[PDB]
Amino acid sequence: SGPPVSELITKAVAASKERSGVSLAALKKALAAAGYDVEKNNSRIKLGLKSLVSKGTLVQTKGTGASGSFKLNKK
Amino acid sequence: KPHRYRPGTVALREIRRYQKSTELLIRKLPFQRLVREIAQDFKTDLRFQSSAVMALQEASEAYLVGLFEDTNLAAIHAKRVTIMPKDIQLARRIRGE
Amino acid sequence: KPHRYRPGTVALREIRRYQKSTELLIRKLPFQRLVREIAQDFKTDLRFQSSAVMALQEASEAYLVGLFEDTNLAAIHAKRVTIMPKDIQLARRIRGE
Amino acid sequence: KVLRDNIQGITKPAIRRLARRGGVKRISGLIYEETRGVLKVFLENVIRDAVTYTEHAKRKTVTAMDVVYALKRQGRTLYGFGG
Amino acid sequence: KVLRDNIQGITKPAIRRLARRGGVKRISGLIYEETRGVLKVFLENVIRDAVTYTEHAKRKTVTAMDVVYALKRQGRTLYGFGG
Amino acid sequence: KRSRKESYSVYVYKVLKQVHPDTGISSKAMGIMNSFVNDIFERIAGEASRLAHYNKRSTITSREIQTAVRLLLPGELAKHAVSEGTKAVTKYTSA
Amino acid sequence: KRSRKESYSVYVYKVLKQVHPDTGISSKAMGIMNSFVNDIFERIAGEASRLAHYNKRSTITSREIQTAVRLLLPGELAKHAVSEGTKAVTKYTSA
Amino acid sequence: ARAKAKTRSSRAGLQFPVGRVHRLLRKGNYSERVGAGAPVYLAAVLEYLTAEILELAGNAARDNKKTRIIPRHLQLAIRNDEELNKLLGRVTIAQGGVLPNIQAVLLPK
Amino acid sequence: ARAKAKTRSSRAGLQFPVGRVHRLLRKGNYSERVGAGAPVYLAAVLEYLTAEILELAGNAARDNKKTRIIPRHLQLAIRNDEELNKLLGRVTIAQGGVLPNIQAVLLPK
DNA sequence: TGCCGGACCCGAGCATCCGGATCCCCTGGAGAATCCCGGTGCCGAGGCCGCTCAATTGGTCGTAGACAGCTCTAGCACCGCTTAAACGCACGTACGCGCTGTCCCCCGCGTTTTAACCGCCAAGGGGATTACTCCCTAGTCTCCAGGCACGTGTCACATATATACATCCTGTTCCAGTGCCG
DNA sequence: CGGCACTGGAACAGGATGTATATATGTGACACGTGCCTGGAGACTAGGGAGTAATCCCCTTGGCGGTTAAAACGCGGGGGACAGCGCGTACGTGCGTTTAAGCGGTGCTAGAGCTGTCTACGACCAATTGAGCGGCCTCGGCACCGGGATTCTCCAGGGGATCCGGATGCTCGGGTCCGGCA
Repeated sequence: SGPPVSELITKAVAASKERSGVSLAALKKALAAAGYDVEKNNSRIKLGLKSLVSKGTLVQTKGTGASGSFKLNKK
Repeated sequence: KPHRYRPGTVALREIRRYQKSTELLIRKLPFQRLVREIAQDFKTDLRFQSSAVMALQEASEAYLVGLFEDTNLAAIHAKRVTIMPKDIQLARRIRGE
Repeated sequence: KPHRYRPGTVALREIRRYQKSTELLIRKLPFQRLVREIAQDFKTDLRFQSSAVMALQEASEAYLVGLFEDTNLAAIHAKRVTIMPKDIQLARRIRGE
Repeated sequence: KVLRDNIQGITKPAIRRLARRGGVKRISGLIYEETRGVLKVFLENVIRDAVTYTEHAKRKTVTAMDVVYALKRQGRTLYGFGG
Repeated sequence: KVLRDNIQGITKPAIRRLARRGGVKRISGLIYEETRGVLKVFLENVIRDAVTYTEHAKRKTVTAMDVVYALKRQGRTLYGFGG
Repeated sequence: KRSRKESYSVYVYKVLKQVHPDTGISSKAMGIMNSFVNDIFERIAGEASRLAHYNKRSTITSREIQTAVRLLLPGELAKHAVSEGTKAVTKYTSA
Repeated sequence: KRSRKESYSVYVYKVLKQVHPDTGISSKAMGIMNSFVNDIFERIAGEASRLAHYNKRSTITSREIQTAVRLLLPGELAKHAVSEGTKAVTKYTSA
Repeated sequence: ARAKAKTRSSRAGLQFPVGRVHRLLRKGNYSERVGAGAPVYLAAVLEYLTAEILELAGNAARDNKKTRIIPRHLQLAIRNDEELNKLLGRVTIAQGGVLPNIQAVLLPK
Repeated sequence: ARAKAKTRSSRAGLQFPVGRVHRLLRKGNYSERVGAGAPVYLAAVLEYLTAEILELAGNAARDNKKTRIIPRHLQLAIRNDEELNKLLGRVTIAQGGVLPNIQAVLLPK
């Protein structure tokens, strides 16, 4: 079963904490290495990361939308 | 809801239809208008065999068709489907024209 | 540190150098050996005027650099600086080979 | 007596018909006039030598045999009009 | 006498020199072998016809004038070799 | 009446009934064929003319024509044409 | 005994000295020039032979070459060549 | 007292007029002398190419159930045959159309 | 007894041997007769083209500061005349090289 | 016989499991375009006849080219050196490559227009044809002079080498934005 | 919120290296003088290819009306083109290294190339005829028309799936069960 996608993307972004934000490609590779159906839930995880950006829990670093980089919030 | 096809599919059917068909696609009377327009620029009051104009047409749109497959190959080869004039310019250069 | 020119500087310098120079670039002896090898495929017992061989070398090199410039402008159209043989095949096929 | 604009008699439906027979799917809006100019260039290239033919053949009527010559010295060899 | 592998008688740096003369800046590794095949096709054609010339000339040595014929029958015309 | 205009339509139509006894012909296709055969005739005769220039020979033989056939024709077309013309030359030699 | 071979390199040299008395030339450059002369010669000669063959002409005059060059030459070169050959043929005709 | 005149076409057993084509060669301004067997040979190979193209065109017309040849099947015969197409790459056909050639990249999902 | 041998080139004021031109026409078998002004016109337009191309070669050589013209001077002369490039596009030149032509896309920034 | 604490059973917490909201996916409804089957009327194609003109036979004869022979020449083959380039690999970076966000441009479907096409008709412009006659040029004769071959020498030019500048990349300093504390 | 430490980002200096130049030195291949002859030229003749006169007819161009399917514009919206980000690899470049082409010398010959011979085969002309070409006809295959079969293609919608939030129930701790205790 597993948790909802918010859990997985939060450890995807919190796995490394690079100086710049984690890119969409790097977080996709992280979720692939940890194990998740990125093949089919790609629209699902894109709307999920869009949701977490809109909730303000996550902040997009460089790009807008799914492109660019993403990092954790201030506090 | 009224019937409406998605874009390109009717264009694909047109491609198929026209690749089977062999007839001229321009209205011919403007083509003789162009022929006499360009011809009077070299010598005025020249008369024309209609067969001469038909040969001019067949050669003309034949050259244009071959240019169009080359243009389509250029449009695809730059990772696209839509043609732009840079396809035409590249085709003209590589054809030695 | 020891110096290292950034990529493209040296390449453009050799482009200037060999657009300045006129001479043949491939070594003449292996080309001659290839000429003998290819001609042996048709008929044995053949001798070769050297003038024929340099004519073949010059004509072949000119043919190659012409299609090189063609594929160059094709890759320029394709938004790239790195040539791949798909460009060469497209240039041959549109050119008619 | 003179002719001023028949190049805009080249309808963009005819251009896109040749594009479909030429296999072109999606067409920009700026294509039409440039192809008109290119084909027009081709037309003077043929008909200049055709005019020279009819002049050297001492006629005032253009025939298809001169058209055959005019296509063929550029190697655009068309069959069914020679004879 | 008997020759086998003059396919690699064209070296890669010779191709890079030609490509710098050909204005090419960045060259893939896949380029050289495909160009080798293309040049083989071209030389097989022209040298086959040169052999046809020389047997028609009944000679056991080829001449450069045969090469002139071989370049002219597709209009790849070269000057300065007995023409 | 008018002047006689020579055509290959009779001869090509004979060859047609040799290979396809069933099918008919259009006049447009036949004009295509005549333009074709006259074109390739002047082609092969032209390269034979250059061969006569290069060989400095006054009289045109079949040998020069077979050579020009290897010049024009693509491959197995050339070999089969050489074979068929060879047999035709032999039975013409024996009349 | 060597067989005398006709080449235009002396004529090319005198043409060069006409246009540039101060200028020399290499032997391979003269070979290129002779190749050019022969090339344009065979082009114009074959074209004129064909134009004679079209209008059933058996005698070649300068009118036919004038037509054939204004075919083969585009731009101002055709007009200037026609003019210059016209003066040459005209004052030859007076001669 | 003259013998019965055969034709050189009959002497080769062929269809094409040897006298016509040999006359074309003589008045073509190609040579003053032409050997006897060369026009015979040329008529033979013209017969070969004619029968080849005509046979393939008749087969193509039979494919689309018509018994009278049209320029469309002439184009289909000439362009689907790589030796014939390469032989006549620079050759235009009137009302022959083109080969139907659809790029798979143009095809939708 | 007989008139002085006077050359037809001098009569036409020309340099190229019009007698040699006319002889090569006759051995070229282009027609069974040739009018008198035809090889004159041929010769004359050949000096015209030759003068033009040698003018271009002289321009290149003075630009290339060499007294004797070379095939590189020939290439550089001919290939900036685009009118000749319509005339002689299908012509290759021995040791002529190519026009130095680097595109702005190859240039940085 | 009432009284007070121990334990437990009742309320709270919070996790937990689906309730419904919502996004994607597969297959059927709908629509329509297109192939297949005759029907009809038609118009060019094939067959025939008559008529011509060039293929053919026959002869001659001359010369084009195939062969025989002699010569002599660059190609071919070997070899000894011999440095220029070929190869090769290793770090580095930047360019293809690929995903995504956005936007508006052009395929599609409509209304409106309009001139192309039929087709019908005349006029007449010039092409095409035969004939006539002669200007010129191929063929022949005899004769000469510049072109090619060949020799010979000699300066335009490559190479060498030492100077002088262009430029390319990279360290270094000045300066403004951000981040985190005052 | 401000202010200064931290960090990025741009301009510039400077060196090293290629790029370009100046001149010294063979140099051999350009360049130019001559022997000869064989093709260029002068003249004669033939005689015919071709320039022009005449014709006529026929094929080209224009005009008139009508119509209709093509074409032209509005909307419009989605999908492809483009923008942008980020990355990973595959040459770029920059060394060592192997070899191998190249240059120069020697020795050979097959075979190209020039010339005598002759001889057979093609060009040229009298006779002629029969096969090939032009016109017409008739017809039958074929193009347009009409109707249905077929098949592709696009959206509607119910089902799978998933996730924030109430339900819920078992768990986790305190008034009420429960029994000794005074």
